[PDB]
Amino acid sequence: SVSKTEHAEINIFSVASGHLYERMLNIMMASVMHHTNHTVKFWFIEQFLSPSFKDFIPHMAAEYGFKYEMVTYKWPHWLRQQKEKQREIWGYKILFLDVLFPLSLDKVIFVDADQIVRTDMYDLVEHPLDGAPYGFAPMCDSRVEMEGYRFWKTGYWANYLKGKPYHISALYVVDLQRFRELAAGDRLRQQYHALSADPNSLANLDQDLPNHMQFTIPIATLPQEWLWCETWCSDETLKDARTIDLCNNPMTKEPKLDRARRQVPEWTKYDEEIAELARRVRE
Ligand SMILES: *[C@@H]1O[C@H](CO)[C@@H](O[C@@H]2O[C@H](CO)[C@@H](O[C@@H]3O[C@H](CO)[C@@H](O)[C@H](O)[C@@H]3O)[C@H](O)[C@H]2NC(C)=O)[C@H](O)[C@H]1NC(C)=O
Ligand SMILES: O=c1ccn([C@@H]2O[C@H](COP(=O)(O)OP(=O)(O)O[C@H]3O[C@H](CO)[C@@H](O)[C@H](O)[C@H]3O)[C@@H](O)[C@H]2O)c(=O)[nH]1
Ligand SMILES: Oc1ccc(CN2CCOCC2)c2cccnc12
Ligand SMILES: [Ca+2]
Repeated sequence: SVSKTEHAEINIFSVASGHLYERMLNIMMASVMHHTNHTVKFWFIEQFLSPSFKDFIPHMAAEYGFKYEMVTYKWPHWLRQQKEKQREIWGYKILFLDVLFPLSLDKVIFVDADQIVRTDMYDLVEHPLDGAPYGFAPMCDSRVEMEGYRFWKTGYWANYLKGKPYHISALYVVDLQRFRELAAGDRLRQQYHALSADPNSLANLDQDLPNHMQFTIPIATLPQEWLWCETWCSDETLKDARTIDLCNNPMTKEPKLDRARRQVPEWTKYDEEIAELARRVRE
């Protein structure tokens, strides 16, 4: 149990760029802590964060009882860069899983900055991966009225997948030991570097890459309840949702904070609690 003592029982990493995504990142962290008594450590992709966020994180850590660490990893010069900040951030989620964390960490979970956690994240740590270096929840099929927007159900993806699930990259558990054993980081970087020579390829960089590689870098398909997003998932399955992603709805184009307040009743509770912690530190 070197990993649990040197780090924590639950290790979550996330990426956030912008005050809005940093405001949601604090909410995500509070939601994790309200649903677990296991030790938690949050790991942040440091260079995207504002100076205010990095100043506030020790206050969140002391109030909620978690450890944290800033990871500053530099994009290798050989590896095809991303001009768009959104795509650069996606690259940080999926391309460096073997080099961002210390070798003494055996497991890490990516949880999106805009997520609301309603479960003990140690259940994901304990989830059997059957030898897969990582596990992702599938994209919901349950909201039948959104079938026209499920690009992965027809065209190039339906032919490529051969019936395999097209997984959502909002949440994923990485068994770092197995990822290292399989050199999945080196292989993901190489396939990304070859694929990205075509600027039309990997439209959803962080999502398309592990879905493309799932025949050779296995994905343990997580239970559907691990990731619920209103765009693709039915209202009836929300009560089972372990975590919620505020994923974009191509039909309604509803703003981010509106989706948060409308779908998640405890969202303002976390937002106000974190704002109350900020006014308590300020005075
Ligand atoms: C984190 O740890 C706390 C403290 O152990 C957990 O709270 C405890 O949860 C149990 C299970 O619900 C409670 O026991 C039961 O409580 C009900 C309601 O009073 C009572 O009718 C039953 O007879 C039984 O005693 C326990 O009271 C409660 N303790 C406190 C201080 O709230 C909490 O559930 C843990 N959270 C996680 C995510 O593990
Ligand atoms: O830190 C961030 C993240 C996103 N955005 C912007 O927000 C917009 C929409 O992105 P986002 O809110 O991330 O969309 P989601 O639908 O929530 O993203 C889903 O789909 C992405 C891949 O397409 C995955 O990376 C996510 O985990 C998954 O939730 C874009 O302009 C992003 O550049 C930011 O400004 N800052
Ligand atoms: O490795 C791949 C990369 C990109 C795409 C297409 N993208 C552009 C439109 O949105 C979906 C993702 C693929 C489609 C099918 C199979 N493999 C793919
Ligand atoms: Ca999201």
